[PDB]
Amino acid sequence: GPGSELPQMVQQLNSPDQQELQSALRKLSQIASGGNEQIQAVIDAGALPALVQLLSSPNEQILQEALWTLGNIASGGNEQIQAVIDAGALPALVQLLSSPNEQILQEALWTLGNIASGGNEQIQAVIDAGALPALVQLLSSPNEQILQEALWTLGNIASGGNEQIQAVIDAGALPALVQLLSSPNEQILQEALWTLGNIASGGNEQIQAVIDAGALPALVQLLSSPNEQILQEALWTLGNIASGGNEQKQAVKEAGAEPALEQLQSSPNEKIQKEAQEALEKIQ
Repeated sequence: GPGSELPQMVQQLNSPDQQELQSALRKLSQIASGGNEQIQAVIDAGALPALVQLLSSPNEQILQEALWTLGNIASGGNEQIQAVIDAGALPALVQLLSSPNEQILQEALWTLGNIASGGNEQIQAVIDAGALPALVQLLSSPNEQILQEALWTLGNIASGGNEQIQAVIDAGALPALVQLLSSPNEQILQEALWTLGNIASGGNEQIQAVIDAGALPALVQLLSSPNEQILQEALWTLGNIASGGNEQKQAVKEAGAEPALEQLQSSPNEKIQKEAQEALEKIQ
């Protein structure tokens, strides 16, 4: 676009009129969706403060589009995620989790999910800003797109270190996640299994928490899914749980995993057939 495109957009973020504001937001989103180097160009131009400022907008539309812009920036490398955090976006994003506006909620979850796709300490900034209780509550949303986006944010957080895992457990996520294992929405099963498997990649007592929330029978049932991608996430999760100690192993046996796993030997998908064998030996 023109060589002077970026400074002009950044200056329009301080425009009195909504029409000019929205054009700058659409354009900055478009630039920031073209890879890390273009995101950094946007950051170096000074966009973050006016974007954060706009999270306090009275206007539904701008807030939504500002969130989307910020979301795109946070999809960059760790350095770029940290710049979003350093610009003070978190306290406002966390407040926006109590919003009853669905598009706003969806774009705030997206941004926080991206931030949580970072290093362990940007995961921890999200936790320290108080995001978890609200996030967990949204696993109960009737609106499956809010729900999908909350699960993806929790999953990213659960993919951190063991204290990240622990914080997810202490925020009360296990019962709502185990519940979502009954979901016939495949993207929700996929995200909930992935989140459970991340939590199950922790210590033994973290695995035991997953066991005690009653995950195993639904997990074993999902070994019969005709959807290969759900089959794949369930195996991976069950795989992580079987990687614990003796009583974690013992619980998976008790849950009937064995003929589900044997029955997966006859599978066409060699990745599936191998992993299946691996969890089979991997108990006892």
